Amino acid sequence: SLKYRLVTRSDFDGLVCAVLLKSIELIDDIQFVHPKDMQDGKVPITERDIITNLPYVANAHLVFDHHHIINPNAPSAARVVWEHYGGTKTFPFEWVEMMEAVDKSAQFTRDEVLDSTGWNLLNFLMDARTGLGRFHNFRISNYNLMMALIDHCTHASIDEILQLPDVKERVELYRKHETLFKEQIQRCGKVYQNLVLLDLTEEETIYAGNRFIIYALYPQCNISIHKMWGFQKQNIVFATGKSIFDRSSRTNIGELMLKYGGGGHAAAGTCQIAIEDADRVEKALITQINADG
Amino acid sequence: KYRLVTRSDFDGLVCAVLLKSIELIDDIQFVHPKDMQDGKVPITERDIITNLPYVANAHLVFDHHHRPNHIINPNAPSAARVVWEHYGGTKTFPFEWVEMMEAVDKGDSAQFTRDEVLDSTGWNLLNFLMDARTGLGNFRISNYNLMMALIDHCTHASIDEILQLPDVKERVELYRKHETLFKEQIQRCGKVYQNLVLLDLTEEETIYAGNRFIIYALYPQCNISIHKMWGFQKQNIVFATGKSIFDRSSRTNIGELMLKYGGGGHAAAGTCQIAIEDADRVEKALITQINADG
Ligand SMILES: [Mn+2]
Ligand SMILES: [Mn+2]
Repeated sequence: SLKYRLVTRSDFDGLVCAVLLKSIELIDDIQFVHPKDMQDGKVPITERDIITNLPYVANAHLVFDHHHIINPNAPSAARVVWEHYGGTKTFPFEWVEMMEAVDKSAQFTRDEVLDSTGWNLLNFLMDARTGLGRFHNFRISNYNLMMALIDHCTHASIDEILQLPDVKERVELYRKHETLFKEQIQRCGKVYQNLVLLDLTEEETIYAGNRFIIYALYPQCNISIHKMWGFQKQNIVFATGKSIFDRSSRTNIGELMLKYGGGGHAAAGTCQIAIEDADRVEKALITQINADG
Repeated sequence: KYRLVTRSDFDGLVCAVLLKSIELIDDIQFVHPKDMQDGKVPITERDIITNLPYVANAHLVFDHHHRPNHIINPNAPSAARVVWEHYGGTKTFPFEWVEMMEAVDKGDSAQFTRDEVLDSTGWNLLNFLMDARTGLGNFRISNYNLMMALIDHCTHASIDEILQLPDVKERVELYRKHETLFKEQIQRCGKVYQNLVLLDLTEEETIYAGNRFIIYALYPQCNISIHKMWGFQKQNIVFATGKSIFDRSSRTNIGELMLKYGGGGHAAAGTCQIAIEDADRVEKALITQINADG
């Protein structure tokens, strides 16, 4: 009879964790929190709490992490939960594809992220960074959809899940926007050797699309720059990222962005440039990135 | 006849109406100042430019910002007003268009009352509908082509009739619903710190379209605002700071304040992008300094 409250991050790893713990009748409550709120001590944690994918708290019932049951060679916290409770000894065979999807450190194929299907599609359309929620108010909120998906994934297949009204509404918008985003990219993307530059600053609309589309469409580039309007078109934002499909870029992006008052880490960064300087800085970025290879 | 090169804003629309009404133009091209400045726009002697940086080869250049083809009045509140006065005012143009002209003269100076920017009507509504910074743009027709239907219609229909055109009415309905949700989230997510309102939108799933003066109209006791928002793909945090158009008393030089954090702007508006791990420190530092400035 005794059940626990899941405390986790609002992401695909957290959804899958909740699906697994709910399926074995182990949780009856869930609470999505920000990692730094956990680190700062704003989330009260009791011995009736299960924590996944968050920093360790001593008085919790169980803590699953992957960066107290920890496997740092597991690609996700869900995988730790999976293997800890038996895997397919405990869970339906159909969920191996769920586990495959949650485990993707970004080990996707280019094909997988173009016109995505199954669990990958569910993952991308729920991810805040895909931007579905920026671009539309749906029938119900993404928070309330995540909540409802937990129990429905316990007794429905992925193809049925994708047919649910509140999901299929998001699927249709995701499909429409992806098509328009890809034609936008074909109109606005310019290749410079190893770098694809996507100049959006002359487009009326930007479209939602998952964050791997641009890399999948230029498999010969190992780095991208998005050139975009900043807030209320007051300045120009350059966002630079390395390709998950060609990981060979020698640019340290964080250090490069630093020269222009921005930041980031080795594989991703941004900077913000005044309008009268943006052409000069674009040429300089391109020159430097081409020199790096 | 000539080609008009202008911005896709209300000023540009009114300029096209005036020049079309005296049979001076038969094509139009919408561009942003940065493309003119960067030399990306082919300008020829068949072109009339309004409300854009001067480019040398044009037939005429109408400007109101602080040689013989350059018709500049740095004290005019819009380039449409320069056009209006250059071609003779109410002799040349219907005297009934003075209302349209009154509305277009409010834009760059943002000389609005609080009640004009909330639940807007008439020409003010059209202005905010067409302002890219309102954020409205998946409609039947692009904002480009709507601007074209609007140029013709403004030459012969009334503002009330125009707001009932199907392609306009569909934008109006969206604007009204988004403004309702915007005002709700601005009032629930804003926190006043003496002269400043800080609008923390980082936990909203959706940021709704609204004209850029609503926030100041909901916090009339504040002379300055900060929007705290997610940057690109939630990779960092954006702070966008702006002075109020209703209480113009803020003593902060915003552009110089943002410069310390790798951003910039001018005295009255600016932004910066901050690492997630630095956002709490920079938020408090911005508030402290703005509060010390008054
Ligand atoms: Mn993790
Ligand atoms: Mn102007």
